[PDB]
Amino acid sequence: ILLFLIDTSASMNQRSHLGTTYLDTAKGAVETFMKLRARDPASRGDRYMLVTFEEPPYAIKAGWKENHATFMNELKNLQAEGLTTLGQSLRTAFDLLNLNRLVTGIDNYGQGRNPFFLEPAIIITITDGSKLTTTSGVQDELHLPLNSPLPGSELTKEPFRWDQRLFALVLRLPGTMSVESEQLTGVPLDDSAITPMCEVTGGRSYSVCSPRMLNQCLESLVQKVQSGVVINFEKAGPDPSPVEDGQPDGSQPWHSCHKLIYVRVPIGHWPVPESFWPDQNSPTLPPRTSHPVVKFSCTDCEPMVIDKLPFDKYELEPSPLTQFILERKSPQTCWQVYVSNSAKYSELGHPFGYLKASTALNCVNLFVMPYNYPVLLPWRQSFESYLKTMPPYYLGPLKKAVRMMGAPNLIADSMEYGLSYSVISYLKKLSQQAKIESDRVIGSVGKKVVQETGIKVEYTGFQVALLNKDLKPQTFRNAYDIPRRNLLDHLTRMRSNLLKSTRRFLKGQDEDQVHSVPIAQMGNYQEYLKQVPS
Amino acid sequence: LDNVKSEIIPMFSNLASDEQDSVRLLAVEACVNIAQLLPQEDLEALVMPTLRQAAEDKSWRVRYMVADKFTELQKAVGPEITKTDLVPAFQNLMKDCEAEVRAAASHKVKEFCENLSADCRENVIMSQILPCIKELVSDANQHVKSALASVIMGLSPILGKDNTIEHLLPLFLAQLKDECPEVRLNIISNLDCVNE
Repeated sequence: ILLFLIDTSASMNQRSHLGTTYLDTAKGAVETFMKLRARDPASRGDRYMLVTFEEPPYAIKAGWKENHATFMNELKNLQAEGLTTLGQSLRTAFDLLNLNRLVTGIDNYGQGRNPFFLEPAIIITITDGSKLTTTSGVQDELHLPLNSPLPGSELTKEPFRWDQRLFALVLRLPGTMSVESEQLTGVPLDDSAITPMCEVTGGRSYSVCSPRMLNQCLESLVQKVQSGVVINFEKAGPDPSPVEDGQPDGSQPWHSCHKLIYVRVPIGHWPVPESFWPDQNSPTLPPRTSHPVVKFSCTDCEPMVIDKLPFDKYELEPSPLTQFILERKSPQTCWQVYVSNSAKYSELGHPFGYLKASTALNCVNLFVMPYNYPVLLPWRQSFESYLKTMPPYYLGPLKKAVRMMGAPNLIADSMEYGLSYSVISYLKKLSQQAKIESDRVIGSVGKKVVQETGIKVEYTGFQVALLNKDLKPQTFRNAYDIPRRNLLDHLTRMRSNLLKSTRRFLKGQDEDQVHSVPIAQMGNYQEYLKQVPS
Repeated sequence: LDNVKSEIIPMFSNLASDEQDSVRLLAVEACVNIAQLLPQEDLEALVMPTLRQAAEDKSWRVRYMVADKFTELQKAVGPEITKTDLVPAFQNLMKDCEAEVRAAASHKVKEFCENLSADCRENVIMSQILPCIKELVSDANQHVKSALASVIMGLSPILGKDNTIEHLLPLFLAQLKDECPEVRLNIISNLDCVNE
């Protein structure tokens, strides 16, 4: 799923050095991105959406239940007229991407946080350089407005989601020559108000300066689409305890890269449950975070973990692997990882996995382990006392693995909270109704706005008409659509047309055809008694 | 003669009974060739059953081919053989669902009538050819109508003066004031041969 955000604002009317405006260059770049992505044999399941800088009823051009034909037709007729309302457009796009999330089961907020339930989405937000306006002045903060929150959105406290990356294109093409071609293989950043918003999600922001640089950035962007598993790392709290082959001193601490969870839907178990201590009676649930604040500690702690535990291959995208490569990729050794923010009743973090590398030393495998592996792996009334340290709802998925061996547990203590189940079906129904109402009025514009609003300065109610583009005057049916110049000739033409008594008469003077004239479409409505047997 | 009677007839019978359709395309050519080469005394008992069983096959290709290559057959086998059993073989090629065989039969009947003797020509025309003409004129397909309009304006001198006003004028006026222009272009481009 790819949602292209093209502003089509009035500031996108300035002409480049090639002769076309920035909007035409953006549309051409989108078309070349389409034809480049079509090369990879994986573009048979994705869906394209379009978002412009227009009113909430008119911002979306093609959303759910819209094929490629209507999407291309809407992107073709894009007009650059309006202000640069970036915040409202980003909010509308994020709400559109989060319409079918509370109904299928993604981010249920009650049963862990399953990383194998993915809904990838990439935003391009092709906008102008700077100087965004909000009908009052020029702002320099880019704060997303919060006026009408969706039902069930206060449990994340952030507009974007687990898998929602945000790339940006500014299209800073000069007007005279664009002769800046010193650095060949180098794509700098835009350094604008959208740069922090993009970096928070996990995607960079390109700075287009030349058509060659545009082609380079488009060819570099097609290689950044996969399953979205974005997790945040922190150096705390080990004081860079990497004393293995050298001495530490770094910027590879707050790594917020993605992870490629390739399927073999995705197959996996043992998710990151949450970051708080869930109580048995809690009417209000604390809001989750889109990026989990999980921290790693550099300790050997028996990296050899061999068992019949179901295996996972959530591949990690190499972005800050320099710190690992400095220590020879940690051969035959790993380092634990633990989620912060009160992972248990009374403690600060519980190691639930590690980041052991592969034998090929190519990337990090991201070995996800159970909540507390070094205890259950090595019954004398031990498991009954051990199952009290883990979160309650967490007994859900692990028991499935126990199904591979037997079934000692039951549904006696399989209860998260009596108040968490309530006020959940109503929120899901409200979200479904909102998604249906949004998908219903998605393409039907029905503007019907043509007036001059004649002010005084039949009274207080007059309004002069405006020039209608698609008027289609009926010359043979309506007599008012016949001007004075070609009146007598048109009169004789109408007379001859009425006195001819032909078959299948029409009221159009000369209606040649539409913009498209297909050969197969016209040849299908015919009959040819021939087969060419010879 | 002996070489084609002894060993070529079995080969031809085995090739005519093939389960493929593309072989009949050339089997009918071999048949018309051996019919034109051989004399009269060795047709009514050797080549007739093969062409009869091939002209009524499940496929329409062999039927189209025998409809095309029919003038040579009717001119080589003689008039009597065409009087005995060629009438049903020619009639079954005008009442099919495919328009190709009907158009071919319409195109060929003009010169098929040219090589017909004057002993049973008018009888078979007013008794058998006339119903087929009347049922093919009112067809909905445009190709067969255009073929008829282009081919039927050659049988006027054969029927005579007192036979045009009988049935030729109604069908001519019907094909003239038709809905599609394809049949009108053919019925109006061959109106000089009916002036004499």
